[PDB]
Amino acid sequence: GSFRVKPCVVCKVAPRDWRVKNRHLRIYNMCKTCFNNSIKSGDDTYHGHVDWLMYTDAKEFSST
Ligand SMILES: Nc1ncnc2c1ncn2[C@@H]1O[C@H](COP(=O)(O)OP(=O)(O)OP(=O)(O)O)[C@@H](O)[C@H]1O
Ligand SMILES: [Zn+2]
Repeated sequence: GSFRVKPCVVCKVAPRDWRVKNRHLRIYNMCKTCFNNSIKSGDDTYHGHVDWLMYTDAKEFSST
């Protein structure tokens, strides 16, 4: 069933919104709902996304 992926937690009912970046796939650390809420609750946390390339995977969390 599950693997090594990491789904949302604020909802635990959703994986994590995703977007497409030129040949690459962009995932988010929080779903669209919790994402907006993250702005509320999170304000400045859990803010992170993962980009997948047609060859390698990447992470872009703590950017500051
Ligand atoms: N739902 C989310 N969950 C967690 N973090 C998010 C979420 N959405 C945005 N972020 C944070 O804000 C940034 C994402 O904004 P994003 O870069 O995807 O807009 P963009 O339009 O795709 O960028 P660009 O304009 O260069 O294409 C990331 O650094 C990420 O950490
Ligand atoms: Zn969520």
